[PDB]
Amino acid sequence: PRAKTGVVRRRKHKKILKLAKGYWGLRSKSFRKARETLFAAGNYAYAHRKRRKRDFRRLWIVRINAACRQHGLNYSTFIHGLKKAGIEVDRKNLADLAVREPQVFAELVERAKAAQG
Amino acid sequence: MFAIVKTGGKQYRVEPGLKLRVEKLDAEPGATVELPVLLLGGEKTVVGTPVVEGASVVAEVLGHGRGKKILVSKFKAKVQYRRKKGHRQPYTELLIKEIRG
Amino acid sequence: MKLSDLRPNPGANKRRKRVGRGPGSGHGKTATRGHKGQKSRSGGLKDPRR
Amino acid sequence: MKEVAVYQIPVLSPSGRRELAADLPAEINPHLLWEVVRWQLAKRRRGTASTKTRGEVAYSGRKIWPQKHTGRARHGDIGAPIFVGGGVVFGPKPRDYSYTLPKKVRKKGLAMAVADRAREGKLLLVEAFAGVNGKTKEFLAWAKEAGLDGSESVLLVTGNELVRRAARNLPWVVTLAPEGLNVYDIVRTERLVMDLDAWEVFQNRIG
Amino acid sequence: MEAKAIARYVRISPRKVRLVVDLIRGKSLEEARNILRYTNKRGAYFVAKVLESAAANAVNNHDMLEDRLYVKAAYVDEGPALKRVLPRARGRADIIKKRTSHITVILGEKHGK
RNA sequence: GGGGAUGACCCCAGGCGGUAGGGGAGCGUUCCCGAUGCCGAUGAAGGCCGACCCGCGAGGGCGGCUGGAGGUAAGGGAAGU
RNA sequence: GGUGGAGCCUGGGAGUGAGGGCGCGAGCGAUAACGUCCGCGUCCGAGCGCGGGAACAACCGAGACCGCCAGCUAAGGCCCC
RNA sequence: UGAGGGAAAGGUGAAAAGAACCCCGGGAGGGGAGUGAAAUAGAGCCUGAAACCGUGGGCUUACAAGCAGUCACGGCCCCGCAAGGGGUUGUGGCGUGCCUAUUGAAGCAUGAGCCGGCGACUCACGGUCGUGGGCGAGCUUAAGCCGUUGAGGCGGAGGCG
Ligand SMILES: [Mg+2]
Ligand SMILES: [Mg+2]
Ligand SMILES: [Mg+2]
Ligand SMILES: [Mg+2]
Ligand SMILES: [Mg+2]
Ligand SMILES: [Mg+2]
Ligand SMILES: [Mg+2]
Ligand SMILES: [Mg+2]
Ligand SMILES: [Mg+2]
Ligand SMILES: [Mg+2]
Ligand SMILES: [Mg+2]
Ligand SMILES: [Mg+2]
Ligand SMILES: [Mg+2]
Ligand SMILES: [Mg+2]
Ligand SMILES: [Mg+2]
Ligand SMILES: [Mg+2]
Ligand SMILES: [Mg+2]
Ligand SMILES: [Mg+2]
Ligand SMILES: [Mg+2]
Ligand SMILES: [Mg+2]
Ligand SMILES: [Mg+2]
Ligand SMILES: [Mg+2]
Ligand SMILES: [Mg+2]
Ligand SMILES: [Mg+2]
Ligand SMILES: [Mg+2]
Ligand SMILES: [Mg+2]
Ligand SMILES: [Mg+2]
Ligand SMILES: [Mg+2]
Ligand SMILES: [Mg+2]
Ligand SMILES: [Mg+2]
Ligand SMILES: [Mg+2]
Ligand SMILES: [Mg+2]
Ligand SMILES: [Mg+2]
Ligand SMILES: [Mg+2]
Ligand SMILES: [Mg+2]
Ligand SMILES: [Mg+2]
Ligand SMILES: [Mg+2]
Ligand SMILES: [Mg+2]
Ligand SMILES: [Mg+2]
Ligand SMILES: [Mg+2]
Ligand SMILES: [Mg+2]
Ligand SMILES: [Mg+2]
Ligand SMILES: [Mg+2]
Ligand SMILES: [Mg+2]
Ligand SMILES: [Mg+2]
Ligand SMILES: [Mg+2]
Ligand SMILES: [Mg+2]
Ligand SMILES: [Mg+2]
Ligand SMILES: [Mg+2]
Ligand SMILES: [Mg+2]
Ligand SMILES: [Mg+2]
Ligand SMILES: [Mg+2]
Repeated sequence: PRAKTGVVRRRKHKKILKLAKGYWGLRSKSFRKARETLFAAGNYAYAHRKRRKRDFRRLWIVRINAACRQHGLNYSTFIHGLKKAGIEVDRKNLADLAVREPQVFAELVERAKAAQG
Repeated sequence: MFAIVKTGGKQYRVEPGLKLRVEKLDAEPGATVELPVLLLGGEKTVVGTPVVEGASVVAEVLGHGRGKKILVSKFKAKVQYRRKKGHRQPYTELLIKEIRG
Repeated sequence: MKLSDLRPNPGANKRRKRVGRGPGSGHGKTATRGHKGQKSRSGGLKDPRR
Repeated sequence: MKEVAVYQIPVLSPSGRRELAADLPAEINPHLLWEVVRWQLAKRRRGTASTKTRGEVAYSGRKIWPQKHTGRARHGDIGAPIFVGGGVVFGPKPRDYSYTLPKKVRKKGLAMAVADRAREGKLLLVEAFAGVNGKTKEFLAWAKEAGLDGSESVLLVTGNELVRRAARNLPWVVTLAPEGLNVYDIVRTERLVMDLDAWEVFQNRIG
Repeated sequence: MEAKAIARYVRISPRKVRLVVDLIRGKSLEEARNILRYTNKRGAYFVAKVLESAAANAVNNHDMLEDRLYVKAAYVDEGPALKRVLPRARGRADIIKKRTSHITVILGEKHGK
């Protein structure tokens, strides 16, 4: 019962080779360089998936700190009213009222500036 | 009449049209469950409490569909450790009728 | 019953352990041997009991 | 596993219901059937797969390259797993696959497959060839009245060398020898047909 | 219809035919005829004859009004290379690959007339 | 640990980085029992794709093009796997 | 007191027997070495997975099952990258 | 020199019915026509992959720095009735190839030009342990003999306790 290889490594190289599309040069055509990239593409695909949340937060702090500053208070003054006043509403995902429609976010500034003491 | 509903830890700026996806609820696909905690009424109403205490939304779900396939792959250099794991996160899609209260 | 319905007890087939195979997910390059040494080289561990 | 058997009534004698404790209801298991099936198909293997290993290829033990100062890889002879025309290291050798099951395992397998053909009531024991002189056309024109159309596989085993001869060619039936009865043909078929000779020597075998 | 014939087993390296094919594309049949008439290369003798054969197959077998055609696409592939032996020094030989080429060219109509 | 319709289906508590290793569960290839069978010109194996379906997977289904005659369940075994 | 991948006994199965850094107690060295050799512990090895220290395995925090466009913090910072 | 070493090289089609004949071309090579189920089934001709070499279309690159990738925003193009999806990266952010050997590698330590195929923990006779069965103070066959030539029984010399 001789079991030669035959089809299974051609299918296995087609899975990695057709999984690795759009790469520079021999790491999209050759099979020994396609799996050396998809390992790093998987590790970068994990770590940058962990980094997307924190990077979007680092965008949200710049949008909130950018929008609140011209009212006469910065970010550290702004959050101190929210954590103490029981008005934890914004929660840094609600920057789209500081961007889209600021006539109510300005009222959130009015609720936050009176909560300094 | 927009709002900020909270479910599954996440919050959403919701309109009476429709919204994006939320956590996998224990909701029948023809039934209508209530999303309890909201914020920030639409026209001239604004709140200063974590819960509105008087207004909420009641939203009908559509169904447990099938999303995309996020494929994670652990790899460590010169440890001889190669892991290839598939993962699909479930979702429940739901509309909005009105925000009463 | 007749045939292709009779089957062994599911406890003892052990799947041959197939030791020297794929690097991850099981047992890698060295089968059960170390990196280097007498037990690692072929036909070594000369006389274990004596 | 059942008192009830199926009798032929060839000429005059009515339907009887014979018995013995091997075919009276008791405990059965498919694993002991599987052991005799696997052994039956295991000593059946002739085992003629033979490959030249490194020790007996028609090559020569001569170093193609010198060990150093050449440039290419080190090699010792043409007869290696490398230099692909050489022999494989662990190819199959002609070896014996026979091993003897215990006697009580074997008789408790042969006394259990027939019990599987008795609990369903699929067996049908006869006396002799009730037709005329045993031809194939003159056998199908007796099994048709016996209830054997050919929609299901039947194993007939008898001491007569003429019922075997007439029933040797039908694709839906398999015929055997009375002292040559095994477990595995009863395993392949589902209706056991025999006589008082194969049943008699069968009960001399099953103690 | 797009008229070609073929060239096969030309006994010339393809990299020295692409220099004499990749400049005559887009021109007319008489323009490529007069450019390859005076192009001092070896490949021009083999591309000029396959333009005479291709134009001669376009005017005769496919009546494509020879005044009104040009070269649509012209390309040359690689055929089976001959593995001869070029003996270098110190007894060690090197295989030499004297190749062959496939000079095909289709003929395009100018416009819908 | 529990509801113990013994539920091989759901609750509670704890845990889930990992080399050499120890252990458990699966996928794929050649051949064999099943096979005097089944599928196959209304198109088998193989080749090229799929943004389709299932599966934590080795992968398996389904759709299209080419191809021209073989492939083989379910349940198991032997490895030149 | 302590129900914990705690222990104790038997049997099967490997690997390891080149270690290194850091703080302390020491020897040799020159109170020199990212120097040699012990002990007490940690870390790397095996956590070159993460944040800080500009970059760096052992300096600090922290022990990565997976996913989310959610929060709170440890070390370190709040003039801009 | 010689003793000796020692290869690669199978496949058209059911039937050669192996392309008469016209044209270009010195010839070769084809383009038509015809035979053929198929002529990318054309004579070392079944299926014909990958590396490799080109042709045609979409995107983007001549002020940007990288083991070449991942994520995000946007632009362009193509599918889909739409929802959505597929190709590309302009910019931002984050990022020291694989394996071995190592206290320790992206390593200016070794191996790898690329692709396809071959290949590395088995087997005989035994011992120990575990597991699924049979029998139980018993268990158990070897050599050999009798049977169809894919069928089993006979055979207690013997072994363990
Ligand atoms: Mg976080
Ligand atoms: Mg690395
Ligand atoms: Mg290491
Ligand atoms: Mg060792
Ligand atoms: Mg090694
Ligand atoms: Mg060592
Ligand atoms: Mg040796
Ligand atoms: Mg010699
Ligand atoms: Mg030899
Ligand atoms: Mg070299
Ligand atoms: Mg050979
Ligand atoms: Mg030729
Ligand atoms: Mg010379
Ligand atoms: Mg639960
Ligand atoms: Mg918990
Ligand atoms: Mg683990
Ligand atoms: Mg391991
Ligand atoms: Mg084969
Ligand atoms: Mg049919
Ligand atoms: Mg078809
Ligand atoms: Mg096959
Ligand atoms: Mg074809
Ligand atoms: Mg092998
Ligand atoms: Mg422990
Ligand atoms: Mg030592
Ligand atoms: Mg030591
Ligand atoms: Mg030491
Ligand atoms: Mg040291
Ligand atoms: Mg020191
Ligand atoms: Mg550790
Ligand atoms: Mg590093
Ligand atoms: Mg750092
Ligand atoms: Mg670290
Ligand atoms: Mg953890
Ligand atoms: Mg905070
Ligand atoms: Mg015809
Ligand atoms: Mg042709
Ligand atoms: Mg033709
Ligand atoms: Mg060809
Ligand atoms: Mg040829
Ligand atoms: Mg054929
Ligand atoms: Mg061909
Ligand atoms: Mg181009
Ligand atoms: Mg400048
Ligand atoms: Mg520019
Ligand atoms: Mg980048
Ligand atoms: Mg390797
Ligand atoms: Mg080590
Ligand atoms: Mg290197
Ligand atoms: Mg270098
Ligand atoms: Mg070395
Ligand atoms: Mg080199």
